[PDB]
Amino acid sequence: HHWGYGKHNGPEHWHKDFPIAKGERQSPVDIDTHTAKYDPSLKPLSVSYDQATSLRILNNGHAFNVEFDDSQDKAVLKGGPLDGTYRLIQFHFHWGSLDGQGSEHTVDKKKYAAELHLVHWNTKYGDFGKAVQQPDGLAVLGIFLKVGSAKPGLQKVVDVLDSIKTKGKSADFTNFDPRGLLPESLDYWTYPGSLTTPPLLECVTWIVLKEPISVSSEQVLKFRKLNFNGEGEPEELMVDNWRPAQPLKNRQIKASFK
Ligand SMILES: O=C(Cc1nnn[nH]1)Nc1ccccc1
Ligand SMILES: [Zn+2]
Repeated sequence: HHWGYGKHNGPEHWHKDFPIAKGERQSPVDIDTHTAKYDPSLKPLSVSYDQATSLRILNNGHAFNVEFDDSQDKAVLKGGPLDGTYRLIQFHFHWGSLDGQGSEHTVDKKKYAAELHLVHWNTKYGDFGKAVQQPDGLAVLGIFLKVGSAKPGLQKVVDVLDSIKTKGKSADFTNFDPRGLLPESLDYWTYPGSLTTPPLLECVTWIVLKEPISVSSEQVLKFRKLNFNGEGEPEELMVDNWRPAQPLKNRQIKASFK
């Protein structure tokens, strides 16, 4: 009886195994655009993905992760609200059964069709496992997806999903350039939060881009053909793998833009 996104094991149940689910800095949250304050002291974000080395794509039963070589400072996030250097370890998405839901963060209660998370860890803690134990251990860059025009840089991802249909399957996924997943603008909102899956650790500086990327209906349809289940088990389509908005509590969302 492991955690997931079904009626019997979904987000409303997670607190039983992970009591931090009811903590003071849980993610995601609704971004109230009229309450978020422009902070003129934030910096431009520095996304340095020229030297990124993707390795593999894995269906973990919750989502699919595109994994990077994080054994040196190749693909790093710096600047914005961050102090020091955060190394890209993986990206993944959360998405819906239909285009009216799927994102984890919301914007004035609007849900996007999906949300991309590029997960990075603070190199001052030496490894990812040590970083998740610290309040400034991770930086997650979140990007909303809307359905419209195709995203050319997403198609290599879409076209490998047939090969990782079920839980525990992986495929070689070298030479993928994550720069092709970014919008034009790096304007962002930031706040202190958590991982949005168990273990829900309160170790993330969230950086959520204002500008969504457009993907095609055909692209997201292929996401929705993945399976939560393992090979040969009853089919459970991998859809609605998002945690809803959590209480903001004693937190301020800051905007990089006026
Ligand atoms: O990547 C996620 C999902 C997520 N968290 N925050 N946004 N997405 N979780 C996770 C990563 C490493 C180890 C344990 C859990
Ligand atoms: Zn995520």
